[PDB]
Amino acid sequence: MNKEILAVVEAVSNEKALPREKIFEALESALATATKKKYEQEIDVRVQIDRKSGDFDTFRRWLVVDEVTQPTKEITLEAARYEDESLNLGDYVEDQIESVTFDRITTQTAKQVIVQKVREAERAMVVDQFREHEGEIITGVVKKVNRDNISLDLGNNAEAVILREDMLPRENFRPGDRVRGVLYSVRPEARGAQLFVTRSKPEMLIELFRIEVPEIGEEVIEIKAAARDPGSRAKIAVKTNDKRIDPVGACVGMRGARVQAVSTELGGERIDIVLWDDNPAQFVINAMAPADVASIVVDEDKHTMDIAVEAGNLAQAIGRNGQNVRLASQLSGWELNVMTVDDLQAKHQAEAHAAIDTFTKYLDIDEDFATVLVEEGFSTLEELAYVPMKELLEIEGLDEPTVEALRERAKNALATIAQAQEESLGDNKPADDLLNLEGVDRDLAFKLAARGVCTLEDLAEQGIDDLADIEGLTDEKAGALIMAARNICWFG
Amino acid sequence: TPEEKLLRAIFGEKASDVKDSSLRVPNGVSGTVIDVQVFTRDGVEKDKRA
Amino acid sequence: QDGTFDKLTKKEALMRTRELEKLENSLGGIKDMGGLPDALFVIDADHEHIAIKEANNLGIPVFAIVDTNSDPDGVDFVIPGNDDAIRAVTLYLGAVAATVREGRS
Amino acid sequence: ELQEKLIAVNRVSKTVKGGRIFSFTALTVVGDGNGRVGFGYGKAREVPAAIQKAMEKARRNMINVALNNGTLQHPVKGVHTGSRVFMQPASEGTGIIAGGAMRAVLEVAGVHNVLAKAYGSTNPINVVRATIDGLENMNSPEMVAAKRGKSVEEILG
RNA sequence: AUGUUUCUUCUUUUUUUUUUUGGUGAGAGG
RNA sequence: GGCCGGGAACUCAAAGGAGACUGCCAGUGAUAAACUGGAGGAAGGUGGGGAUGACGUCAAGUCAUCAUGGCCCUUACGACC
RNA sequence: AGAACCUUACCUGGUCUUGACAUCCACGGAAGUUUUCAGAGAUGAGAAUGUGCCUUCGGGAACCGUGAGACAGGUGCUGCAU
Repeated sequence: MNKEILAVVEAVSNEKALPREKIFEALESALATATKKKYEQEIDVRVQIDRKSGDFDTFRRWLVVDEVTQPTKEITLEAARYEDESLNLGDYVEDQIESVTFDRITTQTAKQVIVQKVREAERAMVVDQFREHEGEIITGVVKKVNRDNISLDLGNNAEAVILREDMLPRENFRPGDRVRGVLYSVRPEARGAQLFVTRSKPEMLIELFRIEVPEIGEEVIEIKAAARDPGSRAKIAVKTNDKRIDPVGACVGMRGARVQAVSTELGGERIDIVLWDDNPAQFVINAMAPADVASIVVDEDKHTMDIAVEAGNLAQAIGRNGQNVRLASQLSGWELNVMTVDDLQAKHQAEAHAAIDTFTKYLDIDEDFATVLVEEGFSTLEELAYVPMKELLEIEGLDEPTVEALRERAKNALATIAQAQEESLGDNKPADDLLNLEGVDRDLAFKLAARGVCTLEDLAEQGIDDLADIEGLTDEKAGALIMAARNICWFG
Repeated sequence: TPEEKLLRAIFGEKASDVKDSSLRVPNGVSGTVIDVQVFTRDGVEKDKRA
Repeated sequence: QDGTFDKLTKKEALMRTRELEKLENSLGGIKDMGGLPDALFVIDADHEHIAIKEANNLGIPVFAIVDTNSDPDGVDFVIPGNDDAIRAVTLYLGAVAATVREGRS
Repeated sequence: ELQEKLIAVNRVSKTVKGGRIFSFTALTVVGDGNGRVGFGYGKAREVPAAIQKAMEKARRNMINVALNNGTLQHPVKGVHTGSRVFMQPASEGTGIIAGGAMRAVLEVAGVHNVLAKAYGSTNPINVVRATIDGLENMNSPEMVAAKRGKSVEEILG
């Protein structure tokens, strides 16, 4: 009876590595809840368990509050202090109440609350101790297969979920199968699965390489980037600081044994391993493997790269359904345009001709002088308007007066183009039609017209997604303006 | 069980996994209690309603 | 910082703090380093000659302040300068800290 | 990858008051077959560990030779301490023969056309130091067009 | 101061589970 | 005649532990290590003692504790008094 | 960690050789039990009589004989064969 409470507290404390105090607080709350259910009226109840005897006293608790909203569970501070002057706001006033007999009903409630406390203590501390597993490749047994998810049993009453998007496209699991996956998210939700496991995301590839390649686990080789088409093909970029180690050779292993182990775990996914370079152009050449790159042109302003390949290598460089270029672009972070050497030359000739036509038209220069500007690397009116005067003065045949005149013409051309844009929509079209939409300021009307939204009809045809990049336009404000435009155009 | 050692502690006055049943009576009929008789074998303490 | 005494005798744990502290100052704050760095700065090559030997076998570019008495057989970046000063080495250390201020962004 | 090739095994001892314990000096060579050559020095208390400990230095001792068309460049002297071997040219002679316990070394560089003759004392240990050292100061015609003359094409004719 | 003779050896290939609340008497409804 | 009561103080009897670590003090010594005095204690520097015999040498002895490859007896070298 | 027999493996003499001991093959004796002897004892030469349980009740395990045996036996050697 008495000594049995101590023996239970000691057994549970030792088996679940849990503070005895946390178990008692929870038993007190469990007994209070079981007591509340025996009364027909909603009462407040405090239970106190004696930590030496295991005896327990039950009260009619009266939450000391400033303003009483529930007279059955709350008491004013003035009324509480009439009984005990030591009471403060948030304390409980008690009332001698018959403690509920510990029947198998209270016993079952106590068991449930202990189990719940262990989930928030023993299991929580187990998840904290397994900080590596929360991120590394956990192993689970398939408990249940649904249409949209797979429930994994990790042991110790821990359940994980693999979502349909988190699976490989050709995997078929059965109840009882063992599955590995990366724990990519832990959610403290009051209902549902708390542990989310992925096999499709790039982290699964990185952690499989960490386990299979000791040199990655020892931080001698670093994985800098990973791009993945799950169950089909992946690319990984590897770097090392040790010049004695080949990072690609280490990840491949003897006759490809290491990369084949990772590929086999991923259902036969093809893995390309590329050397990371700090030069973006050299890194993209490496990422394009196995296609040979003939030349690269880098557009830093658009964050794009034009990749020329031999006509025989074009199909290999693009890959099946563009898979090779897409994985290289995701691995580099650059937009990659793959073309033939002949197509790249034709593109550059068309761009040079368009720049010459633009400069001849807007700068009132001859075609010979426009050609010199393009050969010196000027392609836009903005470059000519804003570039440091020293770079324009390095061009053979430009003097300080001619550079000043060229810059003034470029600025006047940009101002005339901007004004012709403002007149095409913003002085007539977006100053009456698009402006009518309640909320459109003149600045927003010109920002809309710069995207080709010149009329109130053009705005009524937009999605929120088409306007999301306009500086100062929130999704809510975009949605309100589109709805105002639709109300006038379609319902006026 | 651990819980059952706490079931033996505080209100173990409730035996073990107790379910103390009164004369919890069955169903099928309504009514209105019109008359109550209490007969006491002599020697037994009469309660307050007797 | 929380236990380390209630698991064995008190006599043992001062040997542990002897083991802790003398491996604290000598392993430094370098426990969270990447293990094999990309460069190593040498102030003087007289008795730290084992480093410039060892830093050369893995192809790692490593620097050197030289004085009159040491040899360039092994170092890469021979920079002159006296190795016996208090503020001047920090003036050298304030100079590289200007570069390391760019060596984070 | 590393294309292993292993050769050497012979006992060495220590002769302590307990006795003489047979350590095992064992040598090998590691290389791609297309330019990267470099070996490691290994010994243990048995045979299979010594060929495994010699591997790690050979990973960090690979030295390139600018393999021109899978052969040499020009006759170079592999003189070292104990062996004075020549590296005689044979431009696609289609014969892969070199010294004893040098032949298995010059399979891992890849070549198919060269002559040799280990001048001096027939030792397997000075070979693997010299047969890289002979290969080291060897340079392809481009590098010795990159320095001499200061006209690359004129030595090329 | 003296202390035979013929006598020592050395490392890289072997290894399946697993278990087939009854009786009697009376009355009544169809 | 602790023999007959009585007693749980006490020797003895037997268990789980408490008790010692250069912990403290001063001189000296490279702020270290450390020797050894001062203190109390049942004991002072691994308190007295035992058990545990490293890698290995004598290719030290034993086939007669037992095991066990060859060898020979197997109407005997085996068996009985 | 104890040499009168024993221990005892050594010696003298007298003895059986499928044997002190083991398992199996055919069949017999049941097993058991006291005592008179040639004899140093061994061994071998004999007389009185007995017979529990299962019974697939055309007989079997626990014990010995006589005959073939495979073997059994080895304190006989090699410690530098382990």
